[PDB]
Order: sequence, then C-alpha cells, then structure tokens
Amino acid sequence: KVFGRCELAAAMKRHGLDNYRGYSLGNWVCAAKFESNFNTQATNRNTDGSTDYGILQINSRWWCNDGRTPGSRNLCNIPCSALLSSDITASVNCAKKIVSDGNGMNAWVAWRNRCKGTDVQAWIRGCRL
Amino acid sequence: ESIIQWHGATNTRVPFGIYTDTANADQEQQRIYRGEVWNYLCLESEIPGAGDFRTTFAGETPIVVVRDADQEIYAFENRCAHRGALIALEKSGRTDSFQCVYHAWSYNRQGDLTGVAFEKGVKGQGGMPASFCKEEHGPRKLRVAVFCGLVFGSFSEDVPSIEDYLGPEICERIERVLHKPVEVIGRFTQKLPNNWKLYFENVKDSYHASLLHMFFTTFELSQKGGVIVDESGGHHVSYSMIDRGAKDRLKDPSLLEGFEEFEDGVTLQILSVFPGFVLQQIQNSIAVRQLLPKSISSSELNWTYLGYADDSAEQRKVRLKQANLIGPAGFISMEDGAVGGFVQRGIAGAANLDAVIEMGGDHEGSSEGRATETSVRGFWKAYRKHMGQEMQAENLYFQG
Amino acid sequence: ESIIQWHGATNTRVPFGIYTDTANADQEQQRIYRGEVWNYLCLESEIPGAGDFRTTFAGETPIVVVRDADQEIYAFENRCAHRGALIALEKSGRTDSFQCVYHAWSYNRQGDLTGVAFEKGVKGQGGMPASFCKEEHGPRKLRVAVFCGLVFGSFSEDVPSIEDYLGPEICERIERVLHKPVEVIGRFTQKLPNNWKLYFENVKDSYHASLLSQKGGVIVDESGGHHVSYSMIRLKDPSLLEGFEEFEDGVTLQILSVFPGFVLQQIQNSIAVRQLLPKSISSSELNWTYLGYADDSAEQRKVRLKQANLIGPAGFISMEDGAVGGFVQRGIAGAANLDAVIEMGGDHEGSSEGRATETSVRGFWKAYRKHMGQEM
Amino acid sequence: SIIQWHGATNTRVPFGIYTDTANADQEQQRIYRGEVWNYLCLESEIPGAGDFRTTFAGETPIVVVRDADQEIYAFENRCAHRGALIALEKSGRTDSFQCVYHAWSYNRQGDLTGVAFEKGVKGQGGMPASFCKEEHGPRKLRVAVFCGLVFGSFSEDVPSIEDYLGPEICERIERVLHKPVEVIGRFTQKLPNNWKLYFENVKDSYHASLLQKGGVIVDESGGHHVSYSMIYRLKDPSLLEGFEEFEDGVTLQILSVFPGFVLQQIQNSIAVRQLLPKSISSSELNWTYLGYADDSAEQRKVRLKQANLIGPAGFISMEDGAVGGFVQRGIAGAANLDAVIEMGGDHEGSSEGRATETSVRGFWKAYRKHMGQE
Amino acid sequence: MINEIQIAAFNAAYAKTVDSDAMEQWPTFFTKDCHYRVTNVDNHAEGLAAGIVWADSQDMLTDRISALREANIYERHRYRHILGLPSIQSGDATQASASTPFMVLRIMHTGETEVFASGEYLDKFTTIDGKLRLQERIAVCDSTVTDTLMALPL
Amino acid sequence: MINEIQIAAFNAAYAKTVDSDAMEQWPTFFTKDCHYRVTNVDNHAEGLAAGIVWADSQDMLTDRISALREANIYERHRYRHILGLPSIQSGDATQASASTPFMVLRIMHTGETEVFASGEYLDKFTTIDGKLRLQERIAVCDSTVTDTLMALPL
Amino acid sequence: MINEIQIAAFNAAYAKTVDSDAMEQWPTFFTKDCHYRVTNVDNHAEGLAAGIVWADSQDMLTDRISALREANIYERHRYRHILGLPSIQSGDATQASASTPFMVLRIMHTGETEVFASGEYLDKFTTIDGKLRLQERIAVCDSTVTDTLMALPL
Ligand code: FES
Ligand code: FES
Ligand code: FES
Ligand SMILES: [Fe+3]
Repeated sequence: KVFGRCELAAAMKRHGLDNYRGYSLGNWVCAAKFESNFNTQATNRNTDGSTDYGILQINSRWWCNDGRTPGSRNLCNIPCSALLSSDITASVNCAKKIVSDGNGMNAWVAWRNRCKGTDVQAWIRGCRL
Repeated sequence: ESIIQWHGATNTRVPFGIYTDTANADQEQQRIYRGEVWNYLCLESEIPGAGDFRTTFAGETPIVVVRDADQEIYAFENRCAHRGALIALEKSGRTDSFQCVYHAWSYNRQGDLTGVAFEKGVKGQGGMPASFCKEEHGPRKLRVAVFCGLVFGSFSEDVPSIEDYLGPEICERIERVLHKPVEVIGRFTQKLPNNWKLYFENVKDSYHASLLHMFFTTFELSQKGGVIVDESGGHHVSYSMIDRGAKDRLKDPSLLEGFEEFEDGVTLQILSVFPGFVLQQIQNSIAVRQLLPKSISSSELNWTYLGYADDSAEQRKVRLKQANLIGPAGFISMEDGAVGGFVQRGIAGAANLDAVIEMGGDHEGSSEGRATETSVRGFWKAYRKHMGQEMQAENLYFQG
Repeated sequence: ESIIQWHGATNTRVPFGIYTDTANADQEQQRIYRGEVWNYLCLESEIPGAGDFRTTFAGETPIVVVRDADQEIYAFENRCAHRGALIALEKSGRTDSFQCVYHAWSYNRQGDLTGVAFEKGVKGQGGMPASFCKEEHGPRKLRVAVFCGLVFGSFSEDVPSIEDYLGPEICERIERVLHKPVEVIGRFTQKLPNNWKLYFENVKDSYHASLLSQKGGVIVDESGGHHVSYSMIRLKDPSLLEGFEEFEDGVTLQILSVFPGFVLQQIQNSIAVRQLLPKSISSSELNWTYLGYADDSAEQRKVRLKQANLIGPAGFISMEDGAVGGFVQRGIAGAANLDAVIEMGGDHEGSSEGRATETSVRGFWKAYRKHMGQEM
Repeated sequence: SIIQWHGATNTRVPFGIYTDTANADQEQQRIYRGEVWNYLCLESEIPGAGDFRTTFAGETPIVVVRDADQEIYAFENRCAHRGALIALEKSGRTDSFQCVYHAWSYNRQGDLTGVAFEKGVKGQGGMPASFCKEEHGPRKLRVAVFCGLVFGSFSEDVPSIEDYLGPEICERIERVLHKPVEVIGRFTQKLPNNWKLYFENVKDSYHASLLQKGGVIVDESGGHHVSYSMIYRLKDPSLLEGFEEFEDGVTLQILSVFPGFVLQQIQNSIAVRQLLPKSISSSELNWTYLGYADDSAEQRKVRLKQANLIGPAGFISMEDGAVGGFVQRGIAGAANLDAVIEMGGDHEGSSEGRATETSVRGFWKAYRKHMGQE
Repeated sequence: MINEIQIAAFNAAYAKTVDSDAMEQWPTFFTKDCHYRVTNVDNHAEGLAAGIVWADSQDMLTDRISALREANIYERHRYRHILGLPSIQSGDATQASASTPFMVLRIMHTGETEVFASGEYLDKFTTIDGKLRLQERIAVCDSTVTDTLMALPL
Repeated sequence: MINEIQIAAFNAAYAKTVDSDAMEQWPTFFTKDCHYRVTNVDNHAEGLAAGIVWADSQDMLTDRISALREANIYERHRYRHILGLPSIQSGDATQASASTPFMVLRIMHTGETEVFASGEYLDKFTTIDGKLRLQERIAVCDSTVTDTLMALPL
Repeated sequence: MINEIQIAAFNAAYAKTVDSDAMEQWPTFFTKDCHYRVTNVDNHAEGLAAGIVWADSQDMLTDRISALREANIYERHRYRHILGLPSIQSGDATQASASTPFMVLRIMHTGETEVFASGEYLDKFTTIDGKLRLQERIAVCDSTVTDTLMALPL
C-alpha cells in the first residue's frame, strides 16, 4: 500500500507516535517518506546479508526475523513479513522498541540525513488532525 | 477370613465380597463362562453370507463367530494354537479362511488348523518334528445354538439344549419379540464402573424397575405386571401389560406415540438369560444387550438396537424416537449405568457384610406384581449351582 | 517372604514393605481407620444449621456428617443397608432426611432406616416378609466428637474422648489457633502418588522442614501419634511476608498433626486444615481447607490471601511436600525387603528442643504398631 | 499353579508365566538383581567426568556416571536414609549427588559422604554416637564395558561380560561396534505386553523370516542369540540405497543378551534397544539410534532414510510393538494352557535354518536356570 | 457467504452453553424442525440411523432437558468442549454444510478428568433473522464406547 | 474495538511463554497492579477468594518465578496449553472483559502425558503503549484436584 | 504474504485428511523437495536428526502410505487432531516459518481413547502456483514415549 501523506499521519497519530519519546508526529511521517516513500511493501537488500522491511525500513539482523539473515537477534520478536502488511500496527510497535533503545530516531539513517532538525511539522500541515 | 462366605442355603443374603474377590472372578471364568452356560455371541442377520464373521467374548475369552458356505454358523476361541496370538484382529469382516499374522498358521471357519508356515522345514532343514500333527492343535471350538436368530455358544458339549436351558416360558417370550426378520439400526457400548454381577442383578431388579416406572407415570391407563423365573433361577422376564378392552408435560408427545404390533397387552417385556443376555421390548423400542466382565470392578454392555425388516418409514421413525428411552442417555435406562457403581463404592469398607434381598420372601420362582426380588435371588441360585457354592459338607454336617 | 517384619522394638528401622503390602493396608482399614482413632470429617462452620451435611471418608469408608435440629452433629457410613449403594451422592447440601436413590430407602440424620419403598407390597402383592423390621438394618453409625470447631468420627465404642486422645499439650495448641469462629476461604485437593503413610511421615518430619533469630521445638503426645512442630521469636514485593500480630505468644509457625490424617497449621497469618485419606496402596488424597476468622477485616483477610502462596499445591514452602512421597515410593521399588533409617535425635518418641530430630516420625510408628498389633 | 512346566524340554511354555505377579517379583530378585548383566547406556553418552544418566535394572532405578579417573560407576538410585530417589534427572553432570529430601551427599561411587545436621544444631539432636556414614549406602553395581556398551550387575558371583556373553556373541558385537559410534536419536515405545513376549519376539527367526541365506546362533546358557542374513514399486527407492561397510555379506544381524539388550544392524541402520519390565502386562523399549563418528554427510543421510525401517513406525519393526499384545490378549482365557515351541526340535543351540525356534527355547533354558524352575 | 469464523463463533457459544450447564438455552441453537443425533463412526459408516440421542424437532430437545432437570438421576459432572476449526463442504449466503472436530472432557464433582468423547459435528446451518442456526447437527463420535452413561448432550 | 482474534493471539503467546519454560517473560503479560489467581469452579461458585496462586502485583508474579528457579524442587515436566475461542462480555477500544476455555496437558520428562487442568480464564484486558495486557486473569479450573503439585502457573 | 489465516485453513485440511484416513491426499500438502520428520523435544534440544518418520521428498511420503495399505499390519485405530493457532516465527514477501501446537488422540476400534501425542509443528511454508505447501514440517512431540507403535503420520 502507498499511503497518502495525511493518511499515514492520521494512522501514526491513532497509534500514539505523536511526541513518542521526544519525537513529534512530523518526524515519523518524514522518516517514512525518506525510508520507503510511504510504501508498506518497500524492501532493500543490504550487502551484509540483511534486508530492510516496510514503511520504516526495519533491519532483519536486529529487529525482525526474515529467516534469511545470519545473526538475527529479532529484538521485536516478529517475522519481517508482519512489517510488509497494508496495516502499520506491527511496524509501529517495532519502531517504538527501536526509538526506546535510546539512540533515539538516529536509528533511521534517512531520518538523520533528510529529517533531523528540518521543519518536521511541515509533513503534518494540511491534514485532518 | 473368606469374604465369599454364604450366610445359609437361602439367597436373602449376598456376601459383598462376591463383587471384590479376584480368585472368585477367575472361578467365574472356569465355572460359568467356560462352563455349562450359553454365551450370547451375535444375531444370525449380522453374519448373513458365507465368510461373514464378527469377534466378541465369552467372559474374558475372545471368540470368532462366522457363517460357512453350508449356511451354518460356527464359533471358536480367538487364540492361535501356536504361541497364543489373536487370530482375527477385526470387529467384523468376510474371509475364506483365518490366518494368524504372527507366523501365518491358517484356520478354516470351524477353527481347525489347516496350515503351518514352514511345517516341513526349508531345504529339508528345521520345521516341525515328524511326531507333530496339525489335527492335535487348535483353539477351543464352541457348541453353537441359534434360537430366533440369537447365536449362543458354549465351551461344554454336556451343556443342556438351548430349549431346555431357556425353558418353555422364556422360549415363548423370545419368540413373541423375534417373530419376524429383524434389522440392526445402531450399536452403542457402555463401560460400566462395576462388577458384571451388579449390572445383571439390576436387569433382574423388578423392585427398581417398578419404582422407576411408577415415578414415570406421575407424568403421563391401569397396568398389572409380573416376574417369571425359569427353574434354574438364571433367566427372568419382567413384564407390564394393559387389559386390552377394559373401560377407563411433553412439548413433543411423539416420543410416546406408539403403535400396536403384538397380539397381547404387553407394554414392557425385559427378558434375561444367564450369564449376560438381555432382550427388551419397551413400547416399539426393541433391543438386545450383551454384558461382559472386563475387570473385578468393570464390565462392558453392548447394545444392538433393532427394527423389523418390514417396518414402514413411519414405523421405523417411531423406534428411532423411542430409542431415547434406552441406552446410555435413556429417559428410562440412564441411571442403570451408575447404580452399579454406587454399590461398588458404597461397599468399599463392607467386604465382610451381606446384601439384604427379602422382597417377596425366600422364593426363586414366578410372582404376580413386581415389588419382589425373586429374579435377583434366582440369579444367585443359578450362580451358586455353577460355582459349587451351595452348603458344603462340613457346614451341612453341623446344621444336620 | 514377610516384608512387614520389624527389625526391633525401637522404630529407628521401618520395613519398606509397610508402603507396599496390600494385606497390611486392609489391616490398616480394620485396625486404624475403623479402630480406636478419631477421623477428621469437617469443620463445624461447614455445617452450621440443621440439615447441613457433607460427605467424606474415614479411610476407604465413605461417611455422611450432618447437623440436626438439637444443634448436635451425627455421622454414619454412606452405605444403604439394602444392597449397599452410596446414600448421599453430593459433596454437601442441606436435607430433612437422606434417601438411597436405587430403591428409595429413607434414613434420618442419625443413620436410622425410617422408610422402605413398597415395604407392604403394591396391591397386597410382594413387599417384605412379616418378620422384616426396619430397626434391625442400618449403616454403621460413628461416634462424633467436636473440639474448637473440628468434627471427628470413630467406629469404636472403646476409643477415648477427643480430649484424652489428643492429650493436654495438643488440646492447648489447637485452642491457641481455633479460639474464635473460623470461615472457609478456599478448598483444594492434591492427588499424591504415594502411600498415605509417606505424606503423614513428611508432615511430622522436622528434619526435612528445618532444611526449608528463632528457636524451635517438637512436641509429641504420650501415644506418639500426634505432634507439634513450632518456631518463635531479595523479594520485589515483600508484602507476601508483611504480617500482623494476633497470637499472645511469639509463635510464627505451628504445624500440628493428629493420627491418622489431620493437620492444623499456622504460618504467620496463614491458617489451614488438611485431611489425608488413603486411596490405593501407592496413592493418597490431601484435602486443604484454607481459613480466615469470621471477624477478619478486609486488610487482615488480604494478608491471609497473599500468605496462602506459602501453602497448598504451589506453596513456596509446601510445593515439594506433594512429590517427596513419590520419590520414596519409586526409590524403594527394588528394596521392599530393606529398612528406612530413623536415628536423628536418638530412640526418643517424646518432645525435643531441637528440630534436627525424627522423634515425631518415630512417634507415628509407635502409635501405628500399637493399633496394628506389630509391637515387639 | 499356572507356572507348572510340562517337562524339562522347553517345547511347552505355561501361559501363566506372562500373568503370575508373584513369579514377576521372583524375576526381580532372581534375574534382574541375580547373575545377569543389565544394559545401562553407551560410554559415549557419558564421555566426560561427572556426566551421568539414570535408568533401570528391572524395577530398580540406577545411576550410571563417569568419574575423573575416566572409569564408569553405577549404584541403585535410593537414598540410604528414607529411600528417596537421589538423582531426579534423565541425565546431567555433577561433582556429587545429593538427595533433595534431607540433603545427604553421595560421591560418584554411591558412598554416603555427607549427612545434613549429622552432629545436631547447637549440640541438640543429630545422629547417635553409634551412627557411622560408611555403614549406609545404596547397593553399588559391578560395572563392565564391552565395545562401549555399559552393563551393570548386583552379583559378585556373576562371570565377566566376556564369559557371560561367550566368544561367538563377543565377536558379533565387535563386528558392528568396531569404531566410535555417535547417538543420532532416542525414542521409547510403551509395549502393552509382559517383557518376556517382546524378548521372545527379538529371538523369533520364524516370525522375522516371514517379514536369502542365514542362520541362528545361541550361547551355551541359551540366554543370548544372533539372527543373521545375507545376499507395488517404490517411487523413491533411495530408502534401500545402501553402501558396503561390513567385511562379510551380512545385511541383517540382530543380537540379544539376557535379559533385555538388543544390538541390530539392518543394511546401514545401526541401533541398540533396552527392554525393561514395567508391570505384569507392560514393558518399555528404549531405542538408541547410532551413526559412526567418521560418517560423511551422505553416509549419515543413508542411515536417517533407512531408520524408517526400524523403531515405532518401522516398515520392518512396526508389528513388533503389537504382536506381544496380540498374545497377551489371545491367552486371556488360557492361563492354564501351554505355548507350543517345536520348530527345529528340542534344540537350544545354533542352526543353519531360520525356520526354527531354537533361540526362543534358549531364552527359556536360561530363564528356568536363573529362576530355579528345572 | 456463511464462513469458517461465523461457524467457529457459533460453535464456541454452543460449547459455553453446554459446558456452563445453561442447558435451557441449548435448544435455541436449533431450528424448529431440526435434526440432532449422537452416534459413532461405525454406525455412520454402515448407514445406521439410531442415536444415543435422536431428535427431529426443537421441542424434543426441550423435553430432553426437562427430563435432565426433573427426571434423570446421575452423579454430578461437567463437560469441557475443545473444538477445532470448521471446514465448509458447500454453502451460499444462507445454507452451509460443515464439519467441526470436537473433544469433550468429563470432570466428575470428585475431580476425575477423562476424555469422554471426540469426533466431528456434521452440521447443516441456516440463517434466521441474520443469525446462524443448526438445521442439523450429528455428533459422530470416534469411539463406540460411552463411559458409565451420557446425561448431557454433546 | 479489541476483538476475539487479538485476544486469541495474546492467549497463544502467553501459552507459548509458559509451555516453553520462558517463565521470566510470564509477568510481562500483566499490568503493574494486576490480579492473577488459580482457583476452581467450587470456590468460584461460592465466592471463596483463595488461590493456589494469588497475586495483586506484577512484582509478586516475578517473585513466584524467582522462587521456581532459586528455591522450589520438582520433577521435570512441561505444559501443553490447548485454548478455545475467547468470548468477549464487554469492551471498548482499550478495555475488554472475556472468558477463554483452556486445557493444560502435563508431560513428565519420563514421558507420561495427562490432562493436568481444564477450565476458563476470566480476564480483564487493558491496552498499554498500544499492546494488550492482563489487568486480571482468574484460571477457574474444572477440577478441585491437582495431581502431585503445581509448579508452573496456568 | 503467507499469513496466520492461510496456515490455519491449511492446518485444518491437513488434520481432516489424516483423521479421515484419506492418507493418499497427505503427500499433496508437501513440495516435491520437502522434509517431514516425527521427533521429540529431547532430540530437537540436543540437535539429533533422526525421526520415527524421516522423509526428504514427497515420493518418500507416498511410499510410507503405500506400505501402510499394502504391507504394514496394525490393529485398526483413528486419530483426532486438535490444533492450536499457527504463530509465524519468520518470513519475507514469499516464505514463512511457523509453529502450530497440536494434540493427537488415538481411538482404537475397541473404543479406548488416549492422548497419543502432543507438541508443535515447526513448519517452512511456500506458495507455488497459488497453492500453500509445506517445504518442511517437523512434528516435535512433547513425550519421548510412543504407545505401542506409530502407524499413521502426525
Ligand atoms: S502365534 Fe499364531 S502363528 Fe504363531
Ligand atoms: S440399595 Fe439403597 S434402597 Fe436399595
Ligand atoms: S531420604 Fe535422602 S536425605 Fe532423607
Ligand atoms: Fe520382527
């Protein structure tokens, strides 16, 4: 599924990611923009044998189990396939565990490079919130 | 210390140990089930064609019963004469001959050893010694009798004829019900948490049955009843009947909506044959029961539900509705499964005490009315006869 | 060939056959459970009003126990004097009289046959002979005794009074706990994979219990049969052990036993009763009755509910009590001809200041051999 | 008496022998704790010091354990105090054993090394002066190891395993256990039959032949045998695709040692069985499936495919679980009758045929000897 | 379409009704002119019609429960239904034919737990006022044996 | 709305945790101020409050498992949970009350398999950081009898 | 994506196939190159590879059933599978690993009903030409003990 910007904002708010561990809704929307382009099926093989899954591009060596990745830690205790659904529940719950690990949202490369300290709140403007 | 001590020559007192003593149970196997009795095996209509067989039990002892090409029925012990394996492993089937799966010994439908795998060695090496003869080895064959389609077997050649064993009164009461071709309409088994004897006493307990039937007509025509007992004591009939042509709750009354099909007023007829056969007619509900012992405190009750082959759709439907009266969930017979157990458990600390059976006096013969235990005392007259438990020598000397 | 051969007169040696011989078990039924003992039946508070009854066991033998209008408690064997069926089929209830369902014989609350269905026939046909008399047929009645809310039953005319049976030291130790009305707050049953004797030994095993600034002791009545084990002055939720003062001594633990299967226990504010029944040579049943006092506040009751985690089938303290019996049952499988060794605290079968002793265990066997005619 | 032998011959076995509970208790004191070797485990299953397992010699639970000296010891699993099991685990590794009931300590030989509160607490209670640790202990077993097979006996008087086995069966064991073996699976079968029925069945060449060139050998006692054999379509014939690894032609060798050890080779399928009695009409069969430590991937795969022939679902051995029960149930009315065992005559020695019951009669020669039933 | 989830939900409510001894609600799961039968695989294989329980109207179900309350004597016990997933054989928006595996434990008041019956419900479902009802349920038991007696229906 | 599928999934994860001996994860299924109790239908029918296990905090659950590891002695065994469909009594988007049937097999290390307990979980669910947690679970057992002892919670 | 609903449906059909003695349809559930194994928790914990049943092709499954029909002699009996919810352990866009709890009752023709096995299916699923198939199923049994024999696969 390709989300609309505001659709995804509304779904992230209704899952309580607004100000979650410091981070306003716009950070989460901006992160998904530059991680996956709002595509729940986004999939990126790394040369390290790991893959990044779903709308928040969650890594298969640390966070979810894809059955293909040597040294899986599977710290969200989920198969990676649950991060490829039309429904963002499992992706958000794993995110909440990732952002709580305490490197904050720096965990999301594309969020550092393209979102950190920008006007974040822009990704939420013009949305029924 | 013998907990099998009979009080006197009368059956008004039963030692509770009779339901507990394991040595006494093994005697029941040798002296009753493999003694001068007829064991109910199956209906002839359940093995109609040549080769059709069933497996069942006479007491502890497994049995094959089979139709041959001659249209006669045979039965033999289900024990290979080699090292003792069951021969037939199936509840039922059709076969030309039986074969032990262990070492492929062949038996004909009479139970004769017809074949021994490698009898004559392999390349003149091993096999049976020259002294060995097939015809000297075989399972025990049973004398078979078929009476109104009921197939019975005895291990004794000397057992009286089924007609003499039953007596004329019971012969007629069976013919009354099995007067036409019957059709099996279902089978169910109950595992009873009680010694076999407790269930068979209960079949014969007219006191219990009248108590319950009397309770059942607090709900919804004057009836008289009676209890017949053969000369041996072992067989009974409990009946109830209207006088055809006298004057004078349920959301679906159809359960009791019956139809007339015997030339008499008999609404209920429960017939028993020592040591474990029951034939019943309750309105239009016809059935056979086979009672087997399993363990000192367990027994098996096998129901064969019956229709008549000539039943119309509507007549058969009536028997299917009335089946709700009988079997494991019967409006009438439900409690019959549990009361045996209530006794088994009530006597746990009373192995040395005696049951009291005085209803209708000392007698072991027929009676008008059902507030009696004559058919129960009859069971024990027959039992003690077969078990050699009449007054002994020493105790007879002292009394006389 | 006899595996129930005692080594000496001393009780430092128990033949392992005692836990296996089936003939010996049937003697235990005749000589102990239906002999000169008091069998625990129930609490008086479980049958408060007239007609309130329970069913239970005295050894193998099922029992009815019931309150009558006179406010007295009666007990009789749960066996119909007709053909032997259980009379009362329910764990508990209230009734005017008992009736065997098989042929509708009626019994009053004393266990007297008051009624025989169709005694006089139906339309002058059958019924009982003229010579038959209701008052000559009946279940064996039990003598009942009460002590501070505990109901006991005996089959023996000759059994001493409950006060004489218990003795004065055990009488005082019971009254200490049961000095007020108690209220049942839960029941649980454990099926133990062991001969009853192994669990009762274990209740009395101060040696075992001490393995799981306080001084303790062990009291034994004159017969040997009854004991008291006593004790007196990391967790994320220490509230489990947050107690309150309610005994006018310092005693934090009192485990009391009465031959052949009664336990009363006080562990801080955790009060309970146990009934031990034999079931088969290698199985027994333990019935727990957890207790509050009727006058308990909300906060006091909460404490007993938290402290209950110490006791019962999953008890921090009592969990293992379920299994050790079985460990013995299985360890002795090839040793029916050998003897248990019970020498801790000497030959003694009386009270001791230590708890590193087996005096209360040897006591059990003194009382056992007395009842079983096994002394020498 | 349903355990009355007809004559001295063993062509007739009283069916009561499978039923009499008094006779079973005699089997415990005269066979399992008599002049026999009971199979315990493989030495490779307890390789390192402290490595132990628990099992049974008849009814009697047993601990078997490796010590620092690299020797193996075995003792009755019974605390010398009040009789509790000492070791509660199928297997593990320990410095010493401790009874959980009252914390008595035992070394790996089964010696009592420690008694909780032996000397009282504050000079109160404890053991009398007369009590001596070294006078109390579980029965220790004589241990023997032969090609890695660990056996235990209660009897000082029992011969050595080489003398017990005899030379023919010693060589037949060495044949297959000639190298280091590796456990590749365990499975247990609960058999609804008296132990004797399954052990007879292991020895029953008559049965096995029904289910080209072969023979049956029997030791001098009668108790041990070897059965041996040599040379719709399968969509995957790979199940029988084998490889050569014995210096003879023998594609099947089934070896038994009184009263409950089996070693088998069926093509490339190697396994050991332990037969324990449990109740008059139940027994336990413990399978230890084996590879050789030096197996290649492809050789191991062959043993994994050929294992489908053996154990609880074996194309060959499935029936072996049930036939005992078939006999137990067929004789339910015949406690007073006799089994007929005349195939190959009265003989209780080796034969070139397999249409014989000589190894079965051998079992009963050995049985009656141990039980004083000649 | 009537589906696997709707039947599963229906089955769990049926089970809770029977297991909670709210037996008076049990006939409400059936149509007025329903069929209910307890039988076994042997009878079902040979085409034999008789049942331990046999009913061809909801009223007959109501009478069986009257008799349980007011007539039958039996030692106290309860059922614990453990159910598998339904399989639908055929069906449209309003009828469906389905099979559901079952296990029933029996727990005696004295505390013994036993597997009392197992098998499958051969069901015919219909839809009345938008809700699922049984036109037909045949409890086909795996065992020919019932221990002691059958008081409560499956 | 919290639904039957979400509770079923929660129940299967609870079951796997207890059945896999991952007992340290078991308290994480409960709120800080939760109630957990193992009782039976006799106690529940009277209103008797005692449990074989009785806990009114997650910390009490944690201590019970510490004691299982550090203190309690018992013969090795595992549980196999077979669960029914949850039936929801009340609930909004965040709370729910529900009953779930259960059966627990006990398998000893020696291989014996027995029905060890059966009954229903009377549950109160809440939602913490968008996940289901038990505010309350009462394991109401069908039998008054526990075989040998209870080491692992239900 | 392979999901919990698809595996549930697959598991119910697998169960029905084995429990109905339609054993010829049993290999249809597997890929050509599949692995099937019956083992126990002890073997699975110690890394031991052997099975009571061991197959590395659909053809070997087909042969096992040929031999059951044509060759193997065993006393008549039937299975009753009660399954739990599948729980997906791993997956990508096309493959999935899952665990499904199971209990198998064995019912003899003579009527005895026993818990014959329990454990979990450790499964590898794929989806080929629109059909969900087992690449792998390991029946990991909770007990080291099989009663009498194992004729039918789990
Ligand atoms: S036992 Fe029947 S052929 Fe050998
Ligand atoms: S047995 Fe009690 S009234 Fe007959
Ligand atoms: S029984 Fe072993 S220490 Fe007491
Ligand atoms: Fe064989």
